[PDB]
Amino acid sequence: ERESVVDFSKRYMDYSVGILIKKISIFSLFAPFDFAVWACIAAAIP
Amino acid sequence: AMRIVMGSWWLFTLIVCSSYTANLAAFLTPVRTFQDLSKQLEMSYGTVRDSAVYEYFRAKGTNPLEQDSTFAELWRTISKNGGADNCVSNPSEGIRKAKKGNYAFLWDVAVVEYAALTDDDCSVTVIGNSISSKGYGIALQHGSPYRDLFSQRILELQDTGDLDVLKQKWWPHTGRCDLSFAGVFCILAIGLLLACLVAALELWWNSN
Amino acid sequence: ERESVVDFSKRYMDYSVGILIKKISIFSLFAPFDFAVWACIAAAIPVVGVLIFAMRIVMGSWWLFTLIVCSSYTANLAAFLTPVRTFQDLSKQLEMSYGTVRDSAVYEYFRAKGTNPLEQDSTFAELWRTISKNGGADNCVSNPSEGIRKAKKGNYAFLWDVAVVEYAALTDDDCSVTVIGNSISSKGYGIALQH
Amino acid sequence: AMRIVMGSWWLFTLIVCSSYTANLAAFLTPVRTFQDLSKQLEMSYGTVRDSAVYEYFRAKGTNPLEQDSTFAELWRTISKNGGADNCVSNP
Amino acid sequence: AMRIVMGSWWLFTLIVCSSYTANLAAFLTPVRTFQDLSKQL
Amino acid sequence: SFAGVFCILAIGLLLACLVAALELWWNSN
Repeated sequence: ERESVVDFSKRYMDYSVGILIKKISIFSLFAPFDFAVWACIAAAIP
Repeated sequence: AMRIVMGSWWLFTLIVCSSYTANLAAFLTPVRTFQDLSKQLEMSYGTVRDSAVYEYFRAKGTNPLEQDSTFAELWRTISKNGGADNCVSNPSEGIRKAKKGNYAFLWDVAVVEYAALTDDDCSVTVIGNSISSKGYGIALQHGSPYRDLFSQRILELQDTGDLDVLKQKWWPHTGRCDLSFAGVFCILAIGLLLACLVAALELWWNSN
Repeated sequence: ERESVVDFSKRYMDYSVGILIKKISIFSLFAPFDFAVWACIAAAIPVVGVLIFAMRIVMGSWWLFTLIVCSSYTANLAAFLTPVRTFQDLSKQLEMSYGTVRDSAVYEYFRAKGTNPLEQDSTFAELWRTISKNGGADNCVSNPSEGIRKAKKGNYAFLWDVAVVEYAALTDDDCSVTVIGNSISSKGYGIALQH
Repeated sequence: AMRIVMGSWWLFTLIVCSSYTANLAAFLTPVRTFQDLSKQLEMSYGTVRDSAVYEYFRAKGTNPLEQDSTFAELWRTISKNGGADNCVSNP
Repeated sequence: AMRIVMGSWWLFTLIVCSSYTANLAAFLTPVRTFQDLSKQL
Repeated sequence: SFAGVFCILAIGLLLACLVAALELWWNSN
């Protein structure tokens, strides 16, 4: 609409939209199976 | 003889111990989305209602004839309740609500450029976007003859890049913030405990 | 220079250039770690192998009956991740010897982008050195005819402005090479007027 | 003596690589898909144009207040050329 | 003669090792009873 | 599931029968 009422200088750049989001070891082995039942294996071989 | 039979039982124990260790370490491949069409499946965005970022892709949400489908999907994702309980008033409201909610805030690139550097904790991340949405302009009244030589001075320094060079100046671009191994170490001190007990038994039986 | 003689008006498009005709291994073993973990494993055993003088060290040897298991998991998944990886223009900036349209603004502007340390994204002085072969006197094209003339055979690339890419790949029956991701805005195509 | 050391403990790693090759292929593994919104992620759906639900799911494609994200995308699946292409005119 | 005799164990084991490693993975990849006929017990 | 069983079955019977034809003939010699 403002084109019809006033003139405009030319581009320096183009508009683009922006997006902001928020920001190997044995821990891999030892999270999904618990350390206590990791220790349970040392009982039957006794 | 029958020494062997019960030892054949501690087999399948360790078979299962092989097996669970084999399996679930594979399954670990929590966000894997880096673009707009990627971040479609990530619930809501955070925006300003009835805004220039809103109404433009609202208008592209009323364009049904092309199969882009990134846009109107997310638009009617946030057009629920007529836009109510989807949006904020100003982007000053969307800072911590994006930080403490399911929103990814959507705005100009250069604003988010500024907003990323202004986090002491630096707990944010911008993702890329290279699109042909709009341009930028500056108004001047009819009969003001300044337009051509203004844009001469625009196209000179943009074709020498100097406008973005000064944008690199007052806004830095190199990033203000930034932008297996355990078991082999684990056996080391265990072996050092071994050699400790060896020298312990060395002086133990030197004394014996 | 064209504005200094005649009036313009706003743009509509972008532009690009290049050369266009047509077009199970060990590495996936190495995908989570590689090339030095295979070296770090080689040091623990000789240390105990000079640590001779009985049962006691071998628990570190039966520790391999646990360690190698970790190695025994770490492969295979790489197949789920997906020849040549043409994935960027910067991936082309490692590939030596490509050229493009001479005697032109695209011949000009990345050598003009090649004169600032502040503007260098480590892509375009590289790219001027990429086209710098044969003194420039044999790297360059001038036509889509020259594009079909100059080979894709050699460490080369796929680029033009998309309207001619959509033209040429349609005239070809292959859809042979993939285009790069690139958005350019310093010049482009608009509509000129008169003062 | 010592060649038989390393060629054996190489064949070790080789057959281990075979074990990976061996188990690997069965694991991506008649159709796994039984309904739309995932059949709408499948190649080549069309149907009879100018039906009643051709109009109704078009109108639900202009219903953002109530939507299950299937019908508007199943709509634009077949709404190409204003609905013209890949839409059949008889049984 | 007897390399055919002693040799079997590992060669045969391959079927088993591939077997349990085959069905290993996809274990992890009212909520099972859905029908009215499912409810009858 | 089931299709790898009879193969290694009858192969295991097969090389068994090859040595079975071998040994009684060499015992006859």
